Amino acid sequence: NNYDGDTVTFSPTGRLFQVEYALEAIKQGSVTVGLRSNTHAVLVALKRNADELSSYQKKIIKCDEHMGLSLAGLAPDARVLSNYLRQQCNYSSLVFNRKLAVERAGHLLCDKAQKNTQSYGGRPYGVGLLIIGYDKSGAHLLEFQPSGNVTELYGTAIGARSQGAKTYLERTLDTFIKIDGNPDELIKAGVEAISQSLRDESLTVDNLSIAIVGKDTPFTIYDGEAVAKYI
Amino acid sequence: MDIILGIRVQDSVILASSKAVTRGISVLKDSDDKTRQLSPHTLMSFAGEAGDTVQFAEYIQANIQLYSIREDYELSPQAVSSFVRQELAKSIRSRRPYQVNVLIGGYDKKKNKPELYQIDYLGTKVELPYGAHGYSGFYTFSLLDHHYRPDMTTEEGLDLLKLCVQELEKRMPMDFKGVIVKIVDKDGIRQVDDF
Amino acid sequence: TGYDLSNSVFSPDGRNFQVEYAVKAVENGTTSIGIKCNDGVVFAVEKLITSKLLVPQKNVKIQVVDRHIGCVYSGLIPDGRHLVNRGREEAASFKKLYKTPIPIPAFADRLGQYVQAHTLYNSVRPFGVSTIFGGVDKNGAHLYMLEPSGSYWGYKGAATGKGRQSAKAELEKLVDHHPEGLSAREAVKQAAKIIYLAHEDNKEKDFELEISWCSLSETNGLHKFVKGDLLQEAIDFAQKEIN
Amino acid sequence: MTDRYSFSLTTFSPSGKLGQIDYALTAVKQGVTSLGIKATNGVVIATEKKSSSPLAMSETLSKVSLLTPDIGAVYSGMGPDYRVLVDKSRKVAHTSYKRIYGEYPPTKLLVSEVAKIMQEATQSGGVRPFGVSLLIAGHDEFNGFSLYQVDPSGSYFPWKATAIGKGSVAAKTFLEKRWNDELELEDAIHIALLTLKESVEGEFNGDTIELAIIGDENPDLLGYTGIPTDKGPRFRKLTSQEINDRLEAL
Amino acid sequence: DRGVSTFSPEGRLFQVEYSLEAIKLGSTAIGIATKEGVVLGVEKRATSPLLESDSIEKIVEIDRHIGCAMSGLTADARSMIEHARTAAVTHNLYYDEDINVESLTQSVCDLALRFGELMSRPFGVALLIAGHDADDGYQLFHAEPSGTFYRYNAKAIGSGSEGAQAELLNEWHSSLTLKEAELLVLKILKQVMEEKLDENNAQLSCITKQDGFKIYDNEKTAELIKELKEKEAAE
Amino acid sequence: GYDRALSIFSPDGHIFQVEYALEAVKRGTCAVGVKGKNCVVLGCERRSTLKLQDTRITPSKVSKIDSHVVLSFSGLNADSRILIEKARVEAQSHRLTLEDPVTVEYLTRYVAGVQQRYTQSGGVRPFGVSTLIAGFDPRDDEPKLYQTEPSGIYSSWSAQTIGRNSKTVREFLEKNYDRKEPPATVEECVKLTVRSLLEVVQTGAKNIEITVVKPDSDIVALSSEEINQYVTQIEQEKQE
Amino acid sequence: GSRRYDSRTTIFSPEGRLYQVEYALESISHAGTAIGIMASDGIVLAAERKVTSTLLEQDTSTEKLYKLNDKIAVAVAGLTADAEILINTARIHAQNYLKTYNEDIPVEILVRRLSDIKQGYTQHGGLRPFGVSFIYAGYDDRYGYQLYTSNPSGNYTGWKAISVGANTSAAQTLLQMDYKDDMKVDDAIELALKTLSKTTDSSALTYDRLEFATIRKGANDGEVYQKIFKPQEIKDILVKTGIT
Amino acid sequence: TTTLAFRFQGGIIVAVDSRATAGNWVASQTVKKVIEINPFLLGTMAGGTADCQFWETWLGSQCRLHELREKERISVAAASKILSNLVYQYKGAGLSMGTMICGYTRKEGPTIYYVDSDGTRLKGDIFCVGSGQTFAYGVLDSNYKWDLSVEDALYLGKRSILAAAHRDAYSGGSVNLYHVTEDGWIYHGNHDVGELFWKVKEEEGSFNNVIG
Ligand SMILES: *[C@@](C)(CO)[C@](*)(O)[C@H](CC(C)C)NC(=O)[C@H](Cc1ccccc1)NC(=O)[C@H](CC(C)C)NC(=O)[C@H](CCc1ccccc1)NC(=O)CN1CCOCC1
Ligand SMILES: [Mg+2]
Repeated sequence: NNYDGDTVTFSPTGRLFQVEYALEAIKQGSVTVGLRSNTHAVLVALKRNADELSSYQKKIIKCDEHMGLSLAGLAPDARVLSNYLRQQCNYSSLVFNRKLAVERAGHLLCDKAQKNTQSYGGRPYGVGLLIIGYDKSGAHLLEFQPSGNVTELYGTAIGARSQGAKTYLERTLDTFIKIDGNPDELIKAGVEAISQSLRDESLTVDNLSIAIVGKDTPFTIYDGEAVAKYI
Repeated sequence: MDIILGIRVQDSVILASSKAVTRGISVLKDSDDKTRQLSPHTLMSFAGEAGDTVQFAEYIQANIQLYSIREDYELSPQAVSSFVRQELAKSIRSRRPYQVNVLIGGYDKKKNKPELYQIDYLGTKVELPYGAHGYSGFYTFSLLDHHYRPDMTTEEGLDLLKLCVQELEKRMPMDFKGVIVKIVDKDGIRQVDDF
Repeated sequence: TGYDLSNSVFSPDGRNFQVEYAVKAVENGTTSIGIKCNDGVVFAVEKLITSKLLVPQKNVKIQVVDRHIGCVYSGLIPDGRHLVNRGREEAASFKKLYKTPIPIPAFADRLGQYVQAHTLYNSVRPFGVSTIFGGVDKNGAHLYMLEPSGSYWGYKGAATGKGRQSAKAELEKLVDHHPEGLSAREAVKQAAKIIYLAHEDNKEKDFELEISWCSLSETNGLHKFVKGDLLQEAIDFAQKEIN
Repeated sequence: MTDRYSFSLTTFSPSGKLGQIDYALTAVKQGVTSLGIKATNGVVIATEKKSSSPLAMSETLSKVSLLTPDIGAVYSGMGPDYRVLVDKSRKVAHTSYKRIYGEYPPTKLLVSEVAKIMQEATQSGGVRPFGVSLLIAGHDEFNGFSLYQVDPSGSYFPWKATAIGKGSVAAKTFLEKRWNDELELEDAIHIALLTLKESVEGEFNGDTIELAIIGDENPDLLGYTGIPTDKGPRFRKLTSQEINDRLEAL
Repeated sequence: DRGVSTFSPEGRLFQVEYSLEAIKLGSTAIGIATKEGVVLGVEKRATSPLLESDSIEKIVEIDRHIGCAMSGLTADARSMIEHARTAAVTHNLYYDEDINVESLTQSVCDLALRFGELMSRPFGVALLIAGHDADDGYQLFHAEPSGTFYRYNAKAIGSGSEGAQAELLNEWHSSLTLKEAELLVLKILKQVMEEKLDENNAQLSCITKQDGFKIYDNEKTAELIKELKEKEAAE
Repeated sequence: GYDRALSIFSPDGHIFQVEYALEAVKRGTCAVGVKGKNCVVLGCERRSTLKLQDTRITPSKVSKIDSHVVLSFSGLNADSRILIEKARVEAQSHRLTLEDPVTVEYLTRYVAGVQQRYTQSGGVRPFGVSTLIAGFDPRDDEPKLYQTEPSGIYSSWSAQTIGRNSKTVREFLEKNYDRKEPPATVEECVKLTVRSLLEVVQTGAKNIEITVVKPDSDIVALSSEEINQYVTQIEQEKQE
Repeated sequence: GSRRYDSRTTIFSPEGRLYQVEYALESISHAGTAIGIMASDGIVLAAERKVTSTLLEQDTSTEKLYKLNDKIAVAVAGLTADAEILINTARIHAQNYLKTYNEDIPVEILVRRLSDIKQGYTQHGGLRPFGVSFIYAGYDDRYGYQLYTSNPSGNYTGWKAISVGANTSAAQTLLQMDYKDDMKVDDAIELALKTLSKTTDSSALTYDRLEFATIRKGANDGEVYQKIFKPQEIKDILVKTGIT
Repeated sequence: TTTLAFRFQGGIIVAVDSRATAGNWVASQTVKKVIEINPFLLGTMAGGTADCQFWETWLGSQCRLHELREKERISVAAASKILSNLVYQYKGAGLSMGTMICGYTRKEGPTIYYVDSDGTRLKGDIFCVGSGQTFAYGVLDSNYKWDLSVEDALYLGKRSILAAAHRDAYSGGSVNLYHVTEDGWIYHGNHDVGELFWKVKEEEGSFNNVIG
């Protein structure tokens, strides 16, 4: 009310309203799902268009051969944060000849987002990110929120109606976690998960967006006729 | 670059400047004009390090032209010479100094008098009846000391100048491919085409 | 009025309302505690399990500074990380210049001054965390607790978060019942019990326990996490006490 | 972080007033009375030493300050503002004059430099004006003796005699009746003590009054001998005893 | 007042949303993409009859293979075009090749959110960027001050945008010839424009692989206007 | 440095500081530009509440940017000097690097760009000035007349006016100027310019300034008597 | 942050006026009147000191009239402290020009640069403008004798006779009445004083409440002299014109 | 290097050799020493290879930006001055370039500008640049007339490079010819000195110093 003019101001109950308003931009964004087994880690994302004449806004971004994310909210902020991740992964490779741990990737994003919430003039990031990756400790899935909070999970979803897919994955936990050495089945589980967030619209060939990374699989993205297999 | 001369007479200033541009064992050009018009009644000849000369001349030209437009008024030769001197005086203590020597010939319309200023690359200014830069002085000064009079006409000055060029063409080691001569007076600047 | 809209502005009372508002954010956060013992310190924290989908053991909240200091906090988790990052830089430069690892009281003031600095200007926000931290140095064991205002003191026991009052009460009993001192291995068990008792103030979601410790004899003066058999032994001790 | 106040905190109001300067002058009005009188052969500046507590040692707090050997200053208003102005004033006398010309600045020019500092606090970003008026007395070879008043705006005026602060309106009237152009220095000290008694309420003695003169050169206060041209400081601070001697024949 | 980079309670940046209102006040611009080329057309909208309309420059070349139309506060577009041209030429210097249309658009959109308390406010102009490259062929992009860009088969921006967009929804198909597209832009511009459409108050342009980006003459457009009127009367 | 964003969007999509700068232009004295077949004429109003003026030394309303281009304005006088200075410097800088004087379009584009920069730069307000820039490109005889405004937009005009009561004189020009046949001579062009100012001015004494620009750096300002003859001639034809 | 306390000194009103400039002019209208009159053989500068006290040192005082160089002087109206900042800048600017061109600075060039400084404070920087109006009186070999005025807006204009500060409306009407072009210095002296005498808010105009200065060619042959009048010289010139 | 370009009745001829050397090591015999800047502008290279190659392609990018901004092809004078002002900024740093900016525009006509790395900029009708410039001058000057035909002018340019290629140890490989007309530049082939020397010797009867 009187305490939402900028990010530097606390409310009387101890809330940061600008950070909460940035969180609201994620809820308006299109749904995206993330899940993983022990061998692989999968991202599924529902893309969104302006109208029938427009293209579908790309949700998934590669960060390295072994890491990438999906987005929900302000796309330009995702481009800034992804580009920062691309540099950090690249710094680790050039200087230490070392693939950047997915956990460190989260710690770095957390600290970058935080600085924007404690200084005058700046604003919080208005996007949420799901980061998947395979490193020296196996598969990983992370959830980033622009408050700074990063969380490691087996599965999750963010965006509009993300609660449906999040409930499904909470039921299916025991099943999909043991889908080892089988990419197509882990995707099928992720596609069925995102389907629990659909209303009036179904998954079409230029609507769906899948990305996978794992033991003997680099981070790759599937679109167009390559996802027709999963409808 | 090399030879630049100047003679102030009763009613005008006359500047002569060599035409040759040499680099290594080749005369690349034999028709080079080593001068810039700073204002309608002010002319500057220049000589020195390659590149620096034209870069400096044009930079001064731009500044004087800028002044003229701003004030709708022509600076006096004395005022222009002082500006040029200060620019060179700044330059000499820079990281890379301009290695350029200039002569400034002008006609002051308020005084109705011709004026000739000699300025070296250090920023050393002197007003003179006749002037030269480089090795040219070593021949011309003693010659002018003898033949120069303060009340000479423009025609007398050109003959005096022919005498200088002849002496240089006889005793100078290098072929400087003759000179371009220009006159500055009450009516402005004009070039003598047959010299 | 309007005295509470800007940081670093004094009210007619002589108070900085923005710092007091930051304390509210700390009170909203999960419970964390610190127990000073014979030859070291013990830290413990409550991790709320929001969902089945959270990977157990893999959302670590306690942080090490240098090789001999542990830090835990309640409130805005990112603000706590920023403070530790600064703590690590402060410790690094101290060791760079003076060779010896940073003493705990020296470290305590480095954080204290930094947090206090964020109450001096309206262009920055106060920290939304109370930090419990400490370790072992040349003079022995020290436990500290730092607050948004920059205020810190040494402690025998410390607690902050939603269940601070329950934990404080339980801590006061240990201090009274053990005047000669508490052992490191005892303090780990007690820490577990106090977190489980403090969980009564946050009992909708069940939780995950996380403990760490520095001890001159048990961990050789270095900060380590409590895992495996020693962790499960501490959990079982706590489970037996609630029933 | 960083000073985000890069804008003026003193601005013109619709009526044409500069609010902060007016309010600074209001602070000066609340301040304790101080005065200055100019004689033929000297200048006197005086003020009441308002003690904050009887446990406080008022000798450690100097309201009258030496700026140069021939220039002194006193004030009315906020003491802390005055103290830093004296520091800056002393330094500017060296940096912008003595280190260039090898001699001390004349009174008028030092005053001009102080005024500049006070004017900038009226226009620069993120600052308030100084809450003081100064009276500066001094001597220099080519101008002789002189007395100047400097206000929070940065304006300065020369005076034969004047007073500033609490009871300045009455004190100025008293000085108009007594001031002539034939006043000797001793006569001016006498009139200064008379004028100050009116505004002071409690104790009136050498311990509650602070008074300094700009008069003859003082070779005994120089600290060395050998150079004929160096004859000593014209600024002298009257002692507690020296004031009480003049209060008997009052 | 309030911060320039402030979020609304709904999760949108106030200044970005307000700049979008400025673009709705701008003159109409339409773009259509075909397999034979991409067509760009704009409403000039002279404020007075004494104003020489040919000096109104709302269609602009970025490179030989990339063109650009604008709508809104058109003065703001100058530095965007300046950046785009530099980006295109710089890439050619570093890689001895044409730059992808998508990569050009992304580079322009990176400027968009570089505002706050960098420039003092967002851009108040939207751009239609049309071009061709060897990889993705003929392309049309809509670049906003939010920092977002969508590819479009067809797109209208400005005051008559929502009406023109609904018309493009019906008329566009994947087999449209270049000539068919030219007429379609003229047809839809004539519908949404205030004053009567002619060669002086409207301007066409296209980009083809063979001939590159070309702004049409007033003589060439005038004939396409005459051809359009005749075809509508013929049934 | 002072950083404040002074020029910002409002809910309805307007930048009020830019729009309020246009109000300053509307307050300024009227200025008019008319281009003929072989010339451009710049007319300017001078308010007569100021007697005891010294017209020798008082800043003239029309300024030379180069020997071939001129700039008149409407709005804040002090603001116009800053734009004129920058334009004059760029004019000499162009001659220095391109070895050719500026075109009128280029000089306008530059001035308009400067104005635009001040509408989205922190710490600054927009220029409260609109300009009329007129001249002839090097080695060209086609007349050029351009207009700029605080927002930064610029455009070419057959004839245009700016300043106070400019909507009245624009109304006059819109019916009195034929695109198919512009003023064929210098006299015709000056007369149409003076006529248009006489719709708004008051007295044709020391209130009107006229400057004529012709090809190849031929610029001259008319004196009182020369202008007064146009005023005397127009009034006698009017009584009909 | 600090946005809360920003007055925004450099913005437009809805009417297209600069608030702070308008308010600075309102400030200046309460300052002591200063008059400049330009004759064919010189220039007069007359100014009224702000309500004087009898114990003010009059002879060693300077409030209104300042020397910029040997050929240019200024009369001030507004905040003295602000004026001195600008005067020292103008004094330096004159010396820079002399150093560069070996010629005394033309009056207008000095006036333009000082006015350009004032303009800057109204467009950028977020600071308050200078609350000062100047009357420039000077000579150069291009235009001869010249009078200018500048104000907080940074706008300057040339004059034959002009007043600034208090009661300019009444003062300008009186000057417009009795001024003519063939006027001499001694006549202009009399006009300047007579005008102040009628427009003053005081009871009677006396020597101690005035500052006076002429710029004549009344030296020996083709050179300009600046005379800043002493107290006794103002007393005499006041008797000589029969005001006291 | 040997590079030349001269002005004549029918436009501009530009001829260069194709040799690159590192000391006495012949590094390449197939180096392109003419840089095509646009259909109407050419740039010749002599001195440091990287310096010339890098900054002349950069010059092309600046010329492209001029015609995008100004909707008009850049003048030869303006193009040459961009390059000369650039190298002047690096004066003393050690750049080594002797270049010639050739082209035709409507306002200028056929124009040649000499630009070198110490900042010299000269307009002129004939220039030879490089280690073998004097050898090229000798043949070119002695046979040059303004009234030369296009056929004869092409041959003289070719024959001058051959003269230098023969005598100068640091010139050779092959001759690259260019003709610049009102319509633009035209490429007139690569001519290997291996075959060209003997062909010219036999047909012309020159080069009697050489064992036939
Ligand atoms: C005639 C043909 C000869 O003068 C021309 O002038 C040609 C101009 C054409 C090629 C554009 N000039 C040269 O061939 C030129 C002469 C030269 C050499 C060195 C400095 C300045 C001028 N040669 C080169 O530029 C060669 C060309 C390469 C070998 C194909 N390059 C070098 O000599 C390089 C880079 C020189 C250099 C310049 C500035 C800083 C560092 C290095 N040097 C080497 O490759 C080193 N060398 C290779 C052989 O192994 C030993 C190390
Ligand atoms: Mg050879």
